[PDB]
Amino acid sequence: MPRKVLAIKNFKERFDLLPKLKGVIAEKQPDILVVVGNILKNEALEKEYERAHLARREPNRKVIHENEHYIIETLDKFFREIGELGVKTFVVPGKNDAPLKIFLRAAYEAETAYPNIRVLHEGFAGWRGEFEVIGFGGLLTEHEFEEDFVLKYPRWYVEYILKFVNELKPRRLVTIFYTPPIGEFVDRTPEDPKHHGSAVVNTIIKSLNPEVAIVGHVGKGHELVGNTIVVNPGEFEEGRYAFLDLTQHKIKLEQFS
Repeated sequence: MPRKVLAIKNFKERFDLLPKLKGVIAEKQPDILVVVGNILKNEALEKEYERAHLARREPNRKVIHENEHYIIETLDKFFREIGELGVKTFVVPGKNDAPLKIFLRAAYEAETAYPNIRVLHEGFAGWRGEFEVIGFGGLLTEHEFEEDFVLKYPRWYVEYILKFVNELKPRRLVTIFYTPPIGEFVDRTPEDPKHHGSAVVNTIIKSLNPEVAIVGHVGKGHELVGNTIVVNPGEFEEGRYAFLDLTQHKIKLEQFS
C-alpha cells in the first residue's frame, strides 16, 4: 500500500517545465503532488518592501496595485495548469506569493474547476484517513511580519497559530513549509557554507515532532532534524523534484532526464 508523494519547490512561473512534470507524474504515479512556493517571481513588490524598510519610509502600495493584474493572471494560470495535471495536490505559498489576500482569492476561485487542489497555509487537511498534512508558507523569521508585499512571519506568530496541531485527530503528521530548518543540506547549496533556513523551523519541528517535513526556499537534500525526516526537493528551475514513499520511507531526490 504505497503512499507516494512528488514534491517540487520554487515553481517561479516555470510553466515551460510543466510538460516534463506531467511526464514524471505519468511514469511514477504519485498519490499526491506537493508544490511549495515560490509560485510567483513578483520581484517589484519585494524590492519596494525592502527598499522602503531600508530607507525607513512607508511602503508604496501603488506598487501592489499596479502589479495586481499580473499577479492575478499568473496565479490563475498556475492553478489551471497545476489543476490539469489531475493529481491530489497541496500547495503552500512562498515569500513572493503575496498579497496573501490575492493568493487566497485565487485559491478560492480554483475550487470548482480544480477540486484536486488544496492550498495549505496556517491550516491542515486529513489525507486517506491516516495523515494530517499541515502547511505554513512564507519566510519564517525571528521578528518580521508582512503579508502584502511579501509573506514573512515572526516566530511568536508561527508558534501561536500552530497551537492548533494539538487539537487535531491523532495521525501521522506531514508538515510543509516554504522555509527550511537549519541543516547540513536542507537549507544550503555548495555555493556558500551559510545557512539560509530558519531556527524557527527547527523549533517548530521540535515542538510538533512531525514524521516528515517538506521544505522550500534555498536548499536541497534530505536529513533528520530531531526525529523528523526533512526533504528539500531542490530547485524546480534545475529540473529537480523529490519522490517520497511514506509507506516504506523511501526518499529519492531526482532530476528530469
